[PDB]
Amino acid sequence: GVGISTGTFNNQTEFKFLENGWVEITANSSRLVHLNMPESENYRRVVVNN
Amino acid sequence: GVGISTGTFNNQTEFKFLENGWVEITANSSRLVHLNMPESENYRRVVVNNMDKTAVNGNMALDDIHAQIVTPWSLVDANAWGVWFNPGDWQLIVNTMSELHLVSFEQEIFNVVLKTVSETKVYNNDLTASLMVALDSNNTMPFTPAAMRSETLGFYPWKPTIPTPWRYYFQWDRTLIPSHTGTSGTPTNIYHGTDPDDVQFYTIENSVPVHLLRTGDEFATGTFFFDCKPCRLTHTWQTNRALGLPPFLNSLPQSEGATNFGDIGVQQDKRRGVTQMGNTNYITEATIMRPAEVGYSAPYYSFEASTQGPFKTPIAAGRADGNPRYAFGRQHGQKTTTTGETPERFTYIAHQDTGRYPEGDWIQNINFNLPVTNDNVLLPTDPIGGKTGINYTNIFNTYGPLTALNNVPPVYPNGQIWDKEFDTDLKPRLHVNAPFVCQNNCPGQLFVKVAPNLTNNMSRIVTYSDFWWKGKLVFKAKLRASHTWNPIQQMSINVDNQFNYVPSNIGGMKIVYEKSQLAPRKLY
Amino acid sequence: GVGISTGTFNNQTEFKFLENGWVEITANSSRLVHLNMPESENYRRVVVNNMDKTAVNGNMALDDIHAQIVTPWSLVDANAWGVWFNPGDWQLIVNTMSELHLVSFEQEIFNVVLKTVSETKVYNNDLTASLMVALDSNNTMPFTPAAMRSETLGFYPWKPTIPTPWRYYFQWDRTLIPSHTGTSGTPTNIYHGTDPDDVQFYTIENSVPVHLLRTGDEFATGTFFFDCKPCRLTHTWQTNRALGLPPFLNSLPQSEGATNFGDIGVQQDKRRGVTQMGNTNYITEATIMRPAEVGYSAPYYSFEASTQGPFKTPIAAGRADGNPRYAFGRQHGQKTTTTTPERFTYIAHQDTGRYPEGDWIQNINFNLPVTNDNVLLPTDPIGGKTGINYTNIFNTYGPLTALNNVPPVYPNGQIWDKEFDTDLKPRLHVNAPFVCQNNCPGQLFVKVAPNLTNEYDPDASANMSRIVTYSDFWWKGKLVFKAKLRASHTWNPIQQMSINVDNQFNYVPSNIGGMKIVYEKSQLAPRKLY
Repeated sequence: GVGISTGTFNNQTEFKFLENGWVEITANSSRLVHLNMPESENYRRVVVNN
Repeated sequence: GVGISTGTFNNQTEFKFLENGWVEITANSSRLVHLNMPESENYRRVVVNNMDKTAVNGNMALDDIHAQIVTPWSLVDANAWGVWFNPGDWQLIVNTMSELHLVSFEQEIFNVVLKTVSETKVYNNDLTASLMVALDSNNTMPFTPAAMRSETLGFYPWKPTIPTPWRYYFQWDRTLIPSHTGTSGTPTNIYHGTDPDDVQFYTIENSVPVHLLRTGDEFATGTFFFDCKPCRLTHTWQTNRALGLPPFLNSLPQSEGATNFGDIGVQQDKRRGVTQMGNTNYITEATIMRPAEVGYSAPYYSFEASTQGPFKTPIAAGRADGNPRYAFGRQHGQKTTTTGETPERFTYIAHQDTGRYPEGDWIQNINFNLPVTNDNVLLPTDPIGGKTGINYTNIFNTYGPLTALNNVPPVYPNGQIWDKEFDTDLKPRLHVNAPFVCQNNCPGQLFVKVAPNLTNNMSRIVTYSDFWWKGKLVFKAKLRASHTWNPIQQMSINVDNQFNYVPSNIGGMKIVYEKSQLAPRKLY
Repeated sequence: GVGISTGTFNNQTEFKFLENGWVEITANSSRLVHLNMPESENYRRVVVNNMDKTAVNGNMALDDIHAQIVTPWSLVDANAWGVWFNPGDWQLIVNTMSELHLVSFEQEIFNVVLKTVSETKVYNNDLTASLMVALDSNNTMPFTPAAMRSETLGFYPWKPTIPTPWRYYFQWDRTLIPSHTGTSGTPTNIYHGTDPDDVQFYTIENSVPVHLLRTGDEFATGTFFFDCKPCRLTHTWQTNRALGLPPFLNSLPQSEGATNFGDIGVQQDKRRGVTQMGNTNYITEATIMRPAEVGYSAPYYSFEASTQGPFKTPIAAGRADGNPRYAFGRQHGQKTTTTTPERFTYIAHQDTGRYPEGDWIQNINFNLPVTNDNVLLPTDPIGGKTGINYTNIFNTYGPLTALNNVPPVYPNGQIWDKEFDTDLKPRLHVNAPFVCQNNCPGQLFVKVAPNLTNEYDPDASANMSRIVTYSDFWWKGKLVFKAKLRASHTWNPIQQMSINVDNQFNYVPSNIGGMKIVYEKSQLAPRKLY
């Protein structure tokens, strides 16, 4: 619903050590992404000519 | 069979990884050991004396009187870091691992060679005579770690080495009434002989096992297992000033720069918090209570006559004083092609902040007026006992129930690895000699001597022996995890120290010293 | 029995026939090896700098400036063709086999004996001290093939041999700005030093386990198993001109004779075919499309510089440039009873070469009797320098190039080589017919142990006092090949290698016991490209 959160922020890096000298690097990353509405809703075809 | 060989020359540190991020480090090390026959085949109690040197009033510290029993046996001692690890291997331990354990240890001797000299000079083998070897398995003999005298086994695999001729202490008593230079009279500085109640001597024949090796035999020690607690390869920076919650800053800086400091808004006498200062309302970061104490002050460099004899008081941590002051020779890291006889020296200035800075300490009286007047405060500038050169920090001691100390850091390549706990009832909290200390027991020394080569001191054929030593010291260590945003300090080759880790054009080599506890640790 | 051999000497070549024309060739080989104790017991970081010879203007190519770690160890390297085959078996192989697989390989050491000298010189045995032997099974150590320097084991089975004193390069940095004789001043020519990031000092003791052999015991290797692609003992002759269907002749010759050439009937602009030239109507053998390109032009005698100084660009093929020149000694095929190296240059049948004096480029317009301004010939000075034409700076390597792997060279040619541990790997190596796909066999390192005197102490700055000592041991190896027998598809005979009147005296020994092994071609028979 509106008031129930739907995930967990996480940015840990976890180093799990396996046998025979291998390391599984679990790189997590999380960002708050801000997004404005588009400038114009139409697909445009624009030529740059300097 | 005499001809067939008896072992394999190995020197590989081998890394085997395990579950949960542990690494089993198997340090194989092995050398050629050379040994000439003893000067005489009998023990000899000896008393050494430098009465002429310490006779001059002022030379307290040069007192070198002692008594020892020169012994035909020679000591093979591998208890030093440089014996087992090369510099790159040491980098791979210190940079990557976080804590270290001792696991197991064995020694074998193999490919025994015995040689005889005849007058030019001619060298001939001798299969009739034999090499004598004895392992104190039960820790009967006194423990004599050769690292403290820089006489352990050679650190370079490709150079042969010799064992130290064994010696151990004989009971002695003496006294000095120390006095400064220019004292009006000679001090009482007389030797007192020996107390017969505490004399000991260690015979071998029917009491201790001994083995005889001809060319073809192999002496193999069993696999000892240690019981030591982990040595930690990280250092703590947090002094008592850097514990607990800092104050909340009401006036934070703006516009950047070095001079734009922060400010605590609330005045000093209006502060909130807790202080162990019953009659003072000022809660400052000096006066604010902390959970405990780290490190401790202790005296240094002054003595007075009493019953205990001469001694050199050890201190657990340092800011020079407290830091160790290693000196050592060509076999143990000095440039092998150097001439002369001066040893190379360094001072291990450890990364720990648990030391003390005496120049900043002070005492002030109980009433605590803030702009303290001269009579009400004791400084290091004050003479104590009238002598200008001594101040109140020289005699001070803040050891109490609240102190917290780290163990001694490991020192590569000259540092001792393990040592034995004392037999007393109240054991010492830590040892300055080595990082690991054996609780119950850890192996007595392996002794070696050449048998008498008599006519088929007592007459003997000029005889000397060479033999390949091998050992395997197993460690268990935990790989580190990155907790901070920022990187840590790591050992690295650079342009300044490039040539320290590579042979010269005429074959010279050296092993410079490297810090052990590089990474920081969260204390509290 | 200590005095009775721990193993048997062998050099006999065993041929065994499998189904479908396969054959297994076991080249058994054994050599007596003489080994003197090292001049020094320590590793030495030696730097060579022939500034005296290089500093003169125009001697840029004579740059020997380098650094290397001189070790107290020595290397037993059997990686050369002459070590394993005599001229008879190589002759039979190259005359009867079409393909050659490198299959397996093993070594062992046997009949080790260790001697010492006393003082006239009196030689004594010492059964108590040890020879030091190590095999780098994991290929930890740098791969240093001795065939390049001609320091492999001797090819003659009956003479003694010595192993090469082993060394490896150590990183240096150097600049040498080129100059010509008559340059206005001294160019920049200095030795920078070494960089800290690239320092690598290996040691045998720390890397590989060292076996301490004595008389009455042995070291033997588990047999290595190769997986290399087959070398081919047949050359391909067809350049691009001889690829595809020829044109049809409307006028076949009416009578036999050298001067009675045939003639194409159709005018060159009116023929039929496919040409890769959009604006040209002439269909000619030079202009007609072919499936791909055979061989490639590359800049010849071009020297390129990097951190470690200038070096020559290798070329995969040749026509005098490109073809390899060897210089070898008495152990490796020089006439033994002679008292400079002996030399040859392998003018192989592989073809895929180029003839630089025949190349040209002309303008895209293709005015057919091409004027001077519209063609650049090999006679034109590039950069005003009359000796350097365009082919010196010309590269035609492209997606359409097709090349053949290098020939084997008997007796001095290397057999195998180590694949580079770079991400992108070369298509071929120009110094071995086989390249190990993941690992080569380990290098066998040998050393006489320190035979000390009673005077030794470590604190002395002087070198340790050692008794004069050497050792003598016999090496053995067993190399297994696999090969395909050829077939007579072609009517006419092929150029088989055989003894003739001129070359007959090279095989037999001289009256004073001297011998030689002459160089022998490998890819004799021809082969289709298409």
